[PDB]
Order: sequence, then structure tokens, then C-alpha cells
Amino acid sequence: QVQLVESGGGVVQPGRSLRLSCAASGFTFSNFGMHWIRQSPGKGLEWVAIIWYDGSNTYYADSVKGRFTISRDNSKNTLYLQMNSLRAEDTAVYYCAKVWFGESEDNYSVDVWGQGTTVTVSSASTKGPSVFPLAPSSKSTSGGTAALGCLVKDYFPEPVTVSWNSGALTSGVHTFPAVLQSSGLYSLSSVVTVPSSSLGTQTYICNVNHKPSNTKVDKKVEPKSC
Amino acid sequence: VQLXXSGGGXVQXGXSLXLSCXAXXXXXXXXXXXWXRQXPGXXREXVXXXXXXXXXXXXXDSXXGRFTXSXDXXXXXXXLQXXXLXXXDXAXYYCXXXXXXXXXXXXXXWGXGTXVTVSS
Amino acid sequence: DIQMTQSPSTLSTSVGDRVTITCRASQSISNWLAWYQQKPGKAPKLLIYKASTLESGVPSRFSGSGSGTEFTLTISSLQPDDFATYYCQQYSSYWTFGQGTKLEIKRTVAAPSVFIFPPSDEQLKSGTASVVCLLNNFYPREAKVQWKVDNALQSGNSQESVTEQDSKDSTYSLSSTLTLSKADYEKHKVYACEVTHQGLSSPVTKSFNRGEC
Repeated sequence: QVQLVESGGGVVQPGRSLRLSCAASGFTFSNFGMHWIRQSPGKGLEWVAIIWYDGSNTYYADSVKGRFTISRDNSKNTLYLQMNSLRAEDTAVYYCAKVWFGESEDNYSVDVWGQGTTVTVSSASTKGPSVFPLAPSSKSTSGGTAALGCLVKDYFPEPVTVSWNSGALTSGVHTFPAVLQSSGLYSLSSVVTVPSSSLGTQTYICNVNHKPSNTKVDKKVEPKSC
Repeated sequence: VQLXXSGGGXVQXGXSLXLSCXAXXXXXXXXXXXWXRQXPGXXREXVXXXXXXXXXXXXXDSXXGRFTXSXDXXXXXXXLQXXXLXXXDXAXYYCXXXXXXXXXXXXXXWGXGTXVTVSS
Repeated sequence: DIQMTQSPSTLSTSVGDRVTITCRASQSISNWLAWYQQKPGKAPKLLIYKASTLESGVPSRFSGSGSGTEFTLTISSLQPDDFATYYCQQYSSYWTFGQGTKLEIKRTVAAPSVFIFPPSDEQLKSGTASVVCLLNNFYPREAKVQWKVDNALQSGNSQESVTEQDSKDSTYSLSSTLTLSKADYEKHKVYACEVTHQGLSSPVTKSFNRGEC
């Protein structure tokens, strides 16, 4: 059926530019208008721009006027968004969407969305995380269950992956969504609950992988005496 | 703010009771009201919560399907309907106001309790 | 600019329930209103257009109603596939979305297990102390974590993260991280997190002494 595939997202410094593209298939691209729509946790779903089937009329959200330009190549079935003078508040997942087929005297909106491409506007530089143990003790022990983990702190950009004992330990693992700190770096924890009787003899190691920096870190988590 | 529970008593297995929790000194329409219970030798344990009208009611595993909490905001009172009662339900039952309108469970004010005994 | 508002923000609901969510426009949009569904990590999907017309393939348990400023979406009998966030969108004058209504998986109440973790010596050597409080496998989502350092309430130096509902039991877990400098950390003794939740009859405190561990 209709398929839309975005590309071109990445990390960009404030004031620089980025060009997104959207490859369309499964429908006559040159017959339909197209939308760019973005989603950020702070502003929800937000329409960005529309272009006509023939590229004639273009319209833009007030918050991007003068900085963004929507365009299209009908011979290549491709939609484009040029983003200049980027700002932190432009950080979002950007989706292209196909205008639906409506009847002549009607308003219209979108029927099919792409899976999105992520744009991150930040002054932070690529950095692997520091990995610190979250040590079990009597203070993380309730009955026969103890909690332990790893703090994966001060990395940029997303994402990081965390495994335990090279993948042999999966039951009871919670890896939390990252929070963006006031420094502009991300931080998260990964924890696991285990039998309290295993502490001090069973080895527990968290394996942290941060592909943007090629960081791989194993951290052995040993109990404390309190 | 004062809370007082009533409606407890001696009931047969399979019987029904209705507990009431009347509040004075403060309008409780904006607050979630919770029921807890305590049996000898055990800790006070959660039974059910009536949040504000429209925000739903939530229940403990041990009473799901049998107990129902409701509100009479006009009369500043909340209720726990208890059906299909079991010996295991024997306890003193307490109501508490959640002082946090965003429902984090800040139970500052508690009633004195009403006794429920399921036997014979 | 037409303003769209949805209610409620979150609805805790169960399989088989009849569910109605509402969407209001700041001025008349006639019936130019669409409803899209979105699951985490996924693109939105068109459910309803022109306020009440179902998109092809959308199951018949969905319906929509309204014209002017007040609109509703109704699921006659909810199914697991319907747990998602729903957005309305007016397309009478440009395009603006509501804030979204999330259908949440209702379950029985479970109080959190509470654990605390002191900072590692490795991080202390680098001049910072992070202390972590973990609330494990609880429901409903609302909870309060308060950090106390020598029995003084902290504010402005902690951050929280909450998981999505667990695929197995639909519970939440929550991490709270208090971050101080090494000097501020060494200026005090007792570090505690105090936890409240509607499933707990009294607050649960976990604490340690600096230098005890």
C-alpha cells in the first residue's frame, strides 16, 4: 500500500541547517498534496507545512516561517523539508504525511504517515556515558528480593543500550527512559531484582553500549556492607 | 477534619455489609477517599480507593469483584459495599483522606475504625 | 488560531468497557474533525474523518459524533489493541491537534517496593554524588518521592523517570536521582527517600548514612 519513508534526521547545532527527505511509494505521488508534521514531548503533535500536488502553493506554521522550506520532486517521488536557522525548540520527530483523497468542495487532512525521522538541535557534543554501579545492600533488600543496577550518566545523543550478564539475565530488568539534564546530556538507570541469597557470590555485570561514540562499558555491581 | 466509620458488625460467610465514612470540618468532594483494613498480627492493608467523581475507583486483589466503593458528595460521605464476605475479611476497617488532590496518597486524616467479623 | 482541547488526559480503562473521550474546539469547525490513534514509537493512524466517518479497515466498535465545537469518540467495547493515545485534529482552518487522550490499562492496586542506592566511590572520586531511589512494580501511576538530607526536604536537585506499563503485569516503576557535588554530599550524613502511594497506609522511608556503606 502507501508507504512514506523519511530520512535526513540527526544532531545539529543551533543556527545550522538540515535537509529532510521523504520517499513515497504505492500511490501516484504527483496527484496528492503532502504535509510535514512534527512531534515533541513539549508541544505534542504540530503541523509544520503543506505543499500542493504540483508544488504551487505552500503554507507554513507561524513558528517555522522564514526558516523552513517545503519542496517536492515529482519525477523522483520525493518530498523535501529544508530547515535553516534551527533552534532547540525544533527538536522533534518529523513525519511526512499524505493528504487524503477528498471530494472537490471539502477541506482535507492526512491519511497515511511515515514512521518519522528524529531531529535534535543541541550544543552538546558526542560523549559516551559514565557507568556507575547501583550497589545492593540491606537498603535495597526486602525479604528474599534485592535490587541492584547501573547508572548510565552524562551521554549524548540518544540512544544507549543496556544488557545484563551479556544477555543471560533478562527477568526483572527495568531500563528507565532517559532524562535530559540541565547540562544537555542524558542520564538513565537500569535496575534488576534478584534473589537476596545470591548477593556476594553471583556475579552481576551491566553491559552498556553507546554506538554514536563507540562506547562499550562493562560494570560489575558488587554489594555494599550497609 | 474528622472522619467516622460505621456499618461494621457480625456477618455470616456469604453475607453483605455496607460501611460508611462520614467527614466533618472539610468538604471532601475534591479528595480521594480510601479504605484500609487491619487484622490481628498483620499490617494495615489497602482495600479500595474512590477518587473524585469521574476519576474512577481502584481495588485490592483480595476484594476485586466483591467490594464496591461509592460516594455521596452531597452528604460528604463515602461507602464500601462488601458482598460475598469471607472469614478472611474479618478486620477493623478504616477510611482515610488523600490530602493530595493529585492522588499521591498523602493520608493525613484517618477514621477511628469500624469492626467487621465474618464467622459462623 | 483554533485551539483544540481533549478530555480526559488519561483514562484508566478495561477490556470490554464502553469508552467515550471528548474534544472541544475554541470556535466552530463545522464537522471538519479527524481522529488519529498512536502507540509508543509508532506513527499515528487515521481512524475517523468528518467527525463521524470511519476510515476503511477501522473496526465497527469505533464511532464519532459532533458538529460545531463539541465532539466525541466512542469505543463500544474496548479491546487490547485499543490501548493507545488518541488525538483529535480540526482541519477547518489549517491544522491543529488536541493534546491527546491516553487509554491506560486499569488493574488492581499494588504498592511499590522501595530501594535506595548510595553513590559509587568511582563517581565520588570525580566530584559528584548521585543517590538513586527506586519504586518497583506499582499501580496506579501516581506516587510521591521526597528526598531528605539530614531531615531537610530537598528541592530542585532531583529528576524522575517512569517506565511504560509493564507488558506482563501492567505495573509502573520509577527512578528518582538526587545529584549533589562531592563537597555538598560530604557536608551531610543521612540521606533518605520517603515514598507515598495510594496503596501505602504510611510513607515508606529508605535511608543510609554517608560513610556507613
